[PDB]
Amino acid sequence: NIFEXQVDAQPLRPCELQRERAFLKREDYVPQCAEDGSFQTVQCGKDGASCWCVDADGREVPGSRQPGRPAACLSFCQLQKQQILLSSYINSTATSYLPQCQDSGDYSPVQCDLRRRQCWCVDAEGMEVYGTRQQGRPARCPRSCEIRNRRLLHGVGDRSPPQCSPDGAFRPVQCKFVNTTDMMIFDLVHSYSRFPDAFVTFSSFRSRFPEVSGYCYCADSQGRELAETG
Amino acid sequence: FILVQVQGGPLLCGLLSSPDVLLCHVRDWRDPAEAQANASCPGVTYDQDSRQVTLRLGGQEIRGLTPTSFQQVYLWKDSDMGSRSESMGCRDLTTGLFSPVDLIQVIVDGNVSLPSQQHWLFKHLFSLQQANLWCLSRCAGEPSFCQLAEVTDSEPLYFTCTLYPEAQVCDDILESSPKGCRLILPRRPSALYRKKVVLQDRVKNFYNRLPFQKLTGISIRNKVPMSDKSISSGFFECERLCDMDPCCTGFGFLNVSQLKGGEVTCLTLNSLGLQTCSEEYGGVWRILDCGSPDTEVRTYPFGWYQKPVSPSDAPSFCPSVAL
Amino acid sequence: ACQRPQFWQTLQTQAQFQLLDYSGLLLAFQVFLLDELTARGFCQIQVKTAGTPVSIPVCDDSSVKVECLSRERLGVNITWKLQLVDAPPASLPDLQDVEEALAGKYLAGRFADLIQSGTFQLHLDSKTFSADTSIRFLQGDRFGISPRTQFGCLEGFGRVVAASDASQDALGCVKCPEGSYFQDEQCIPCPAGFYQEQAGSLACVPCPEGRTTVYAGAFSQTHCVTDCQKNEVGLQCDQDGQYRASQRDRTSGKAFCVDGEGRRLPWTEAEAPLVDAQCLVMRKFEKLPESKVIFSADVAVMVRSEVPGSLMQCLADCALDEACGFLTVST
Ligand SMILES: *[C@@H]1O[C@H](CO)[C@@H](O[C@@H]2O[C@H](CO)[C@@H](O[C@@H]3O[C@H](CO)[C@@H](O)[C@H](O)[C@@H]3O)[C@H](O)[C@H]2NC(C)=O)[C@H](O)[C@H]1NC(C)=O
Ligand SMILES: *[C@@H]1O[C@H](CO)[C@@H](O[C@@H]2O[C@H](CO)[C@@H](O)[C@H](O)[C@H]2NC(C)=O)[C@H](O)[C@H]1NC(C)=O
Ligand SMILES: *[C@@H]1O[C@H](CO)[C@@H](O[C@@H]2O[C@H](CO)[C@@H](O)[C@H](O)[C@H]2NC(C)=O)[C@H](O)[C@H]1NC(C)=O
Ligand SMILES: *[C@@H]1O[C@H](CO)[C@@H](O)[C@H](O)[C@H]1NC(C)=O
Repeated sequence: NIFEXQVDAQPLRPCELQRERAFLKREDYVPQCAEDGSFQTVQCGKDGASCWCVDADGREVPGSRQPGRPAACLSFCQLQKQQILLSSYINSTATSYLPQCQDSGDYSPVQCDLRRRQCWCVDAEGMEVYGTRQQGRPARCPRSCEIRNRRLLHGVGDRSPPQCSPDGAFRPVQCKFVNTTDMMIFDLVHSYSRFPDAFVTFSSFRSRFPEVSGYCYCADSQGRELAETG
Repeated sequence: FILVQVQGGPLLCGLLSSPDVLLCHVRDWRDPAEAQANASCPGVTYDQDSRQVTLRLGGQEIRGLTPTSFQQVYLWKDSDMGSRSESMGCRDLTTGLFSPVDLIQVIVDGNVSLPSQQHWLFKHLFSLQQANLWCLSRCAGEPSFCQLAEVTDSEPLYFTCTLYPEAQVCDDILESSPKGCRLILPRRPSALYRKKVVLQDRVKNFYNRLPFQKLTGISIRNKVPMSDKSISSGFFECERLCDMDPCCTGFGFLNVSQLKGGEVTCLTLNSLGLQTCSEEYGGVWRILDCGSPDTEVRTYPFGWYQKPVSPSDAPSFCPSVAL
Repeated sequence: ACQRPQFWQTLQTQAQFQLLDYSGLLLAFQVFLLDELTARGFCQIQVKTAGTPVSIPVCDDSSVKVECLSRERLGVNITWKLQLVDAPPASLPDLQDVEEALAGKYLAGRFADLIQSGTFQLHLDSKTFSADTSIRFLQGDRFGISPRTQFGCLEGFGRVVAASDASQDALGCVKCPEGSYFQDEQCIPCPAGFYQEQAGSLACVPCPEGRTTVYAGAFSQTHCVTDCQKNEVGLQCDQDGQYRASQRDRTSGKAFCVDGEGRRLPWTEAEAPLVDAQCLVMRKFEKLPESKVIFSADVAVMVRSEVPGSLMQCLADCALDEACGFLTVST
């Protein structure tokens, strides 16, 4: 479970919103969500008597409902390929892009148009990472923690850069600073750039920022704070 | 008169009377991949569309009967064009995008390599007001090539409207101001107008920070001070300035004059030169250039940034740069 | 041509089953069937290693081919191609171990049971396409009841050993050389006017528009040649591969000038050597046959310039007159 410190709007994905609303209304079907917040491709029912497959939006794929767990469900990358191809047959469209899926079923990190002319990087949900479209395969697709850090420099979110692993993923332990006076997140990106000498020791840090305390927590794969670990 | 010989086809011989704008010059950067539908400059088009090559010269389109090679116009220089009796049986929202350039900043070296697109607007129907508006409107219609538009009236029959890409040339000194940057144009322009840079909302490239801290033999395109901004805002602007330059291969976001306290600076580059002094290597044994104390390029988010590596090269009009 | 042979690089098995309208685009069903095969794990080999199991991909976009045989019964071809560079040498030591992993209980035996059962159906907009219980295996033009493997080469490598006698010779793959491109298991020489410089390529780079190649199988940029350089009649050429304006005959020292094309202009053949600069001016004139000339009264330019010490010189005077339209020369 995730619950961030300062944010007013929690970064909950649609499955996690529909799961919480259903558990509250004591419905007999409560959506099952993956660790990253996506719908699991197999959705069970009350006691698992009936189970079906779903698409990326949680909509049941017709003909899949079954007593017992379905033997195989198409991934969201593969289910998008079907809807594009049927669309052209149903509604004439000269396709320019068909998703490329890894053999595990997830989206390939690099996605190319059918002319192999333009390519871009997608996230784990098939969504284009902005600024990655170019001619030919991108040499190195940025990872989630690196993307979060760049968007922070463009004015998105708070001013505390998350700590990244060498591969570009989030480190499991995330640490930020809190200004205890106004109870706000300490502006780390600007303070570090203007006062790099204040970060040599904790003696020099608390001399310059005497009201600032540390706040660390466990983060999930998307960098979101796990509930009640701060 | 116009003379046209499509390759191994019929030969056209058009006569001209009171033309308004001669438009395509043999030495003009033409867009390598430009749709023939969008009034492509060379009139010939649709070669064998249905085995017929249409010619849209003048204002009149030849049917297309053609089974290119030579195409020229000729002009009677000492013409009576402007002073001719009519009985002889003859026949503002864009000016705000530009800003005049102080002609003094221009250096005139006739030998410079600068691609251009020339036009002749004839004076018998063009006033200097209209010529300045025709020239500016045409520059704003070529958003991939034209950064500068100059107008000249040093000729008796026509105004000259030549469009340039960015003409600024800088030295490789890491400094916050553009004082070693000059405009080099082949001729003195009567009026020189620069399209105002407009920053898009989003960045178009995901720039990669170089691991190297020292660059040798760089080529700078522009120097912009950023000390009146937050570090986050300055980085965001530096990214979008290199986005707007088709010849930019990367930028530097750094403190210069660090011995006097440092000044936040954006340097757009069209060549990164020799990249040395990586933080990952040279730990026990360093031989290359390192340790420049008047520059701060280490602290996040300072650094040298590269536009993502693509096998598609820069536009052909971009200046050639070599170590 | 002569290159180093290499070992067989790929292994291949093919099976056929039937899916139970026409005159339509079936290539959609090729993607749909591959997705269903991928979903149930028939496009990977899983090797029971000690710790982490490696996965060998055995499919591509060409793996599934469908043909329409009769109404309500489609014909499906499935082809598993293993690249030997992906087979882990620690888990599958011998090439026999690789064959049995591709044609045994983990890939092909596990797929024959699924088809023979009756539990393979494809979900397509609430419609169901269940598969017939019959499955057949290619065995070298004779569809048998047991899978046989077939050796092959990688993308850029041409076959030099026939498929049948792959059991006899192990070196069956050669990389396409510098003069060549790859298509369809063969290495084909760059055609005339095209050149390739790097081996194992898929196409031939065309020569620059002003140049071509004298023969096929060109293997460098310099092999693209102009019309002058190819010329064999002895005409000398300047740099940049353009015809030298001034020429001298092979048999005699007699000197003549040629046009932009190699056409040898007559009436410029003179005993005195002509410098190229002398031919440039004469190249800009044309000599009129008598049929185009009329002898009658007209007016002559009165130029009284320093009289020479000369047709070559006389033409040059007209070449800078800007009023001279033409001239005549006496004997
Ligand atoms: C890059 O250059 C900028 C601008 O020169 C540097 O920012 C400046 O940093 C200094 C010291 O870190 C700030 O000076 C003052 O320091 C006293 C301590 O005696 C302190 O009491 C003041 O509140 C103030 O911080 C100066 O304000 C600051 N200027 C701006 C515009 O932020 C920056 O440090 C340089 N970056 C690096 C990595 O060297
Ligand atoms: C922590 O937050 C407090 C706000 O309560 C900051 O103190 C304020 O600083 C501004 C200047 O930016 C002054 O105008 C206010 O009067 C201050 N308020 C109080 C109550 O003193 C403080 O600067 C913050 N600390 C850091 C390190 O950011
Ligand atoms: C499915 O596979 C079979 C067997 O490889 C193909 O049948 C062969 O087709 C080729 C080309 O038409 C012939 O030269 C062979 O003689 C055929 N062999 C047999 C045993 O019939 C068939 O064409 C494939 N179908 C598709 C759609 O690719
Ligand atoms: C530029 O080149 C021209 C001719 O090539 C020459 O006349 C002129 O002197 C040159 N300019 C210099 C050398 O500054």
